Amino acid sequence: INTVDTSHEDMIHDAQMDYYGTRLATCSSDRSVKIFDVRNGGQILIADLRGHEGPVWQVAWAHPMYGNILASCSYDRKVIIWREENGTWEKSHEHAGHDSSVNSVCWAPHDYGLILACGSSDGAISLLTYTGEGQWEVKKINNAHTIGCNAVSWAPAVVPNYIKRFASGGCDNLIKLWKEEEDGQWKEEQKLEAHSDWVRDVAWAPSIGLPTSTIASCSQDGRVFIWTCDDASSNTWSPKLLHKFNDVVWHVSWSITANILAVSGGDNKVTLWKESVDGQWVCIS
Amino acid sequence: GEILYRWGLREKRAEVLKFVSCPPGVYCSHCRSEVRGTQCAICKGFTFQCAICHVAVRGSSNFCLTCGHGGHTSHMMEWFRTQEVCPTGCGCHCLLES
Amino acid sequence: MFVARSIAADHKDLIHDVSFDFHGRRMATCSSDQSVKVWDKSESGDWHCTASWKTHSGSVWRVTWAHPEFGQVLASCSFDRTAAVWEEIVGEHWVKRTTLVDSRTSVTDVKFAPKHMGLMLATCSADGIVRIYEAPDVMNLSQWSLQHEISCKLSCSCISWNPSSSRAHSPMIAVGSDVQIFEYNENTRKYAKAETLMTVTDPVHDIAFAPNLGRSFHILAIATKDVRIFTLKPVTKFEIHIVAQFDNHNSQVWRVSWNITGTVLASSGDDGCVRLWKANYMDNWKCTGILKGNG
Ligand SMILES: [Zn+2]
Ligand SMILES: [Zn+2]
Ligand SMILES: [Zn+2]
Ligand SMILES: [Zn+2]
Repeated sequence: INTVDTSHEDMIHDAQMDYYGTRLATCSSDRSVKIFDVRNGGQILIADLRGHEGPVWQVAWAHPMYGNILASCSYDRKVIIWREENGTWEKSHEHAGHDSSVNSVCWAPHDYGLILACGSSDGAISLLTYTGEGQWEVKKINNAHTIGCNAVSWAPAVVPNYIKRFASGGCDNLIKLWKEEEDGQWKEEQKLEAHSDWVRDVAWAPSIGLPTSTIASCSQDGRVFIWTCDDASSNTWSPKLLHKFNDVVWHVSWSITANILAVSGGDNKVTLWKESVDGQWVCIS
Repeated sequence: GEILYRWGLREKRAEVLKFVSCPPGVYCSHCRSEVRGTQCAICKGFTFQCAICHVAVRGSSNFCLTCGHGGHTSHMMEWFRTQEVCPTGCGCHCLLES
Repeated sequence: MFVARSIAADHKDLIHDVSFDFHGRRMATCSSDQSVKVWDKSESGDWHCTASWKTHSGSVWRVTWAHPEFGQVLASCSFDRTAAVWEEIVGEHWVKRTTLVDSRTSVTDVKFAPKHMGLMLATCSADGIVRIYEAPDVMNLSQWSLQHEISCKLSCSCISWNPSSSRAHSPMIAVGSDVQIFEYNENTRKYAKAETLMTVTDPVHDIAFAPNLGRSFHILAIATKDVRIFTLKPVTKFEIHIVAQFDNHNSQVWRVSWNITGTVLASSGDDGCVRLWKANYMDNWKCTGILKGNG
């Protein structure tokens, strides 16, 4: 059980490793993004990143497809990408085309390309599609949500030349699905209106081939819903329920084959759920 | 295959992905033109001549993008092992520019 | 000064002709039971056969190999009035690409062409029908086209090519009699009847030119009851001569073959004796070793 002795200033805010499991990333309020290498166990410092306009919330490592890339979504108008080229960590690009403070950064499936979504707390969205010269293509939409929209997640690349989809939510006690049309502008579709107080985590679930596409939700109502769909043609997003824990629920993460839905919240602990044959979700640890 | 890549064992990735059912310039020495392939079209001759054994090659072949002198992969191991000079005497520091 | 040795090659029946490759790796024995045996040479020095098949109807007479620059190509001529090209494709099989039947008699000899003139094959028939065939396409070996032909006016037995690779030279072919020289002119684009040495009324078994190596006079060897080595000095009109008459074979000489350096000539006779002839300090020719057929 390897441990990384924290050395930042303020309380840590996030952690996300690399694809092969070789590096780290530590967003914080100390503005430090100090990356640690964990090869064979131990602490180094390949980068002691600095420079933002506010505390950083969420980082998101991109695919090795396109080289070492890290993203930051500080309480700012900063979306900085840090390319770490020529064997040295360094800044590469920033974009301030959003008035409010972003709270989500979720990379797209690698089959499409290199697309980033980062929705701020204004009710807008953005796609930073890479072009092939060294410039982005940032497009947006004027409105998506009433007051929040702080969580965004992507949908597995399936089907036959691709029909892109992704999920958002966090403002109107709601969650919406955006399927972009053949023109290029994000249309809209149904919105899953079955939540109570204030949602925070809006993640999705990896696909394997089974037509049962699922999606979770963690909120301030204390409830967690594991939606389900028999197919994509019936759209019967039937809300089930797993628990009604007392405190606030913060984050939900899936496993590589969706046999775990680990939940962390205000109780300052980690719970490791898993569903049985009867369909009821039970704890393990 | 995606999981196998993620683990760090990557020959097995190609081995597994081999089973899927659904699908997935060099100058000529005679007419002095750009040839697309191991075989020419005008003279119908060999376009790539090995710069070590002076024999025609059609398989795996390294090269320099700058100086433009290439040969068999094993030959480009055997020469480039120690001495860093083009065996055709063009002065290229091929290992520095390739 | 030659030390004999024996090679562990298993051959059931008799063998007619053996020809080496360019590098010294892979003979092409083909004789007896109408078969072609393309052996090889391992790293340890041992020889292991790695090919076999059945040739045309007539007995296989000669087998010749081709340059490494145009793939692995063979060329055999049998008594069935057919010349076989046996190019290897993809692996350890051999597949045909052409077969010429333009000779009304049995094919007597098949010799390739020098690398500098392209990919040419010359075939000699028993009645004196000698034709030169060119294959300009190199990516395809299934195509052929005749270039030119000459009138032997006799019974051809063996032909030889001039290996000279200089720009200021004219290719030629000399045909045995059982004894002339041609000259492929430039403007006319045809073979000719320039000159012919008249010193041997005996039957001729096999002629063989000597490599150039940059000297200013070519050497020709004629196989007869007496081993003959001659010289030609260009001044076109030549300066034909004769500088050797060694006849210690005590039989009929079988074949004459030349070394890479154009210095040592090997001759074999009908008395089962293989003798090598080398030069001396005063530019004289003397024997330098005799080996028995048994060993
Ligand atoms: Zn060409
Ligand atoms: Zn080579
Ligand atoms: Zn070079
Ligand atoms: Zn080079």
